[PDB]
Amino acid sequence: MSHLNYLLEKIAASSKEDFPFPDDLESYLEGYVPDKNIALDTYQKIFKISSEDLEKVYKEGYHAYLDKDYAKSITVFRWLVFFNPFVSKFWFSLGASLHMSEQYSQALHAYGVTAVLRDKDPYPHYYAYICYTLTNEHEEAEKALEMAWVRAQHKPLYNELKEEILDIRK
Amino acid sequence: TDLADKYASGNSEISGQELRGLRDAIGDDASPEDILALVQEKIKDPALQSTALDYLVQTTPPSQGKLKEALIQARNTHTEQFGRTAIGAKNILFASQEYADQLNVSPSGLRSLYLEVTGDTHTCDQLLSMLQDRYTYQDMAIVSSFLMKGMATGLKRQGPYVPSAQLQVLMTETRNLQAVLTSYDYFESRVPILLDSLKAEGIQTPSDLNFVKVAESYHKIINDKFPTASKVEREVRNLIGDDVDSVTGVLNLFFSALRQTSSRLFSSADKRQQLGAMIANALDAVNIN
Ligand code: NA
Repeated sequence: MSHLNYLLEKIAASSKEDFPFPDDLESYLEGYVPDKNIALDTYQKIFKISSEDLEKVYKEGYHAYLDKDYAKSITVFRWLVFFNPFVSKFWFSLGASLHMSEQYSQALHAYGVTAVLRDKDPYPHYYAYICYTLTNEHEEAEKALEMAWVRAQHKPLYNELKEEILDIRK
Repeated sequence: TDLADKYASGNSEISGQELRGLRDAIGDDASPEDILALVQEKIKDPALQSTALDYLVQTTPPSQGKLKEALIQARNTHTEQFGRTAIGAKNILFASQEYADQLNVSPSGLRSLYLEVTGDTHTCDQLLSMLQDRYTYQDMAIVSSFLMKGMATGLKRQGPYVPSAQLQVLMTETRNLQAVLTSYDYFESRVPILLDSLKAEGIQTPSDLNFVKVAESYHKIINDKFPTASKVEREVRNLIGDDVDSVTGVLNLFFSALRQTSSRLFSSADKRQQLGAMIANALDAVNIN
């Protein structure tokens, strides 16, 4: 049994509900941009889930992603985002999984949230550029490319990306 | 021991003595009509009648061949006449007894409810209104679990009476009911605490104010897909009046409810977050700056 299923059953058992969660996490998360300034406890906090527990679940989703089982990874990452939507790598891995599944519209949203949670990182913007390109084209690709560019240049950490953007622009 | 005892062993609504008594009252030359008449006479509940008939058919030895044939026909007529009232109820017999043991209600009362609930389309609200007249709120949780257990059983059997797709929708609605119940449970505990607090500082609260009213306001606010601080504040003022400590108290109660009530109550993360913001904004507007 996966640790995720262990947690859900653990939570469900200690409630007066058969299933104390939304049925459709996809619909539940649509258009959602986590606001760090809203003084609300996360469901990780509410359900007393340790960060170590979420990490175990993250690896499970990550493992599924590496096995090209994107459907399974998407399921897992949505749960993680449900429990703690302020962890940027949860959204990023969710975005990547949707990207590989060619669910670009939702992949774009996840990338966008990752950007908000992780302002210094150019890569969420770059993958947004790729996806916007894949819609042929919303014309949001160039705007996202520039945002990646600003964050990519001047820093040695993001040089590989800086080279690519230069290579793109010609 | 004997077959009658085996039927009755785990069944709290009938005894082996009563089953044998029915058996002994039926002669070898009894017609299907005679059999059925004796069954209704000695057994009141159709589900137990159906159970007794199963026993009579099974226990009847080779020497009484004619009787066995009559019993099989009689059981078939019974099943045809009562239908789901007999078979559907019988299939949740033991579940109804185990759950009724935790309530001040009869097992047959629960089976009647289950039949009514699953006998037609029902939304979350309709389920709530249904339970509200019949049960206390604390009992509703156990009752809701009984309903879920019964419907889960109905999914396995795939019976002819209620379609699979309907049970699925029914379970979804019942899950929504259980989410709604968490609010009533939350406010039933906390509202008297708020009232005692307000009374302790000499603040009078409206007599028409109770945890049910507060819970309905909470759900009214949650079901508002475009929440504003103004609308939230107005709803609270309509609820408890214009005293600043009273209004603040309810607002804090609503805000606390966002982490104490079921996540299923919210159809989107965005609105839950936005509602938290608006309650926070309402608190600021209300207090003296
Ligand atoms: Na018994």
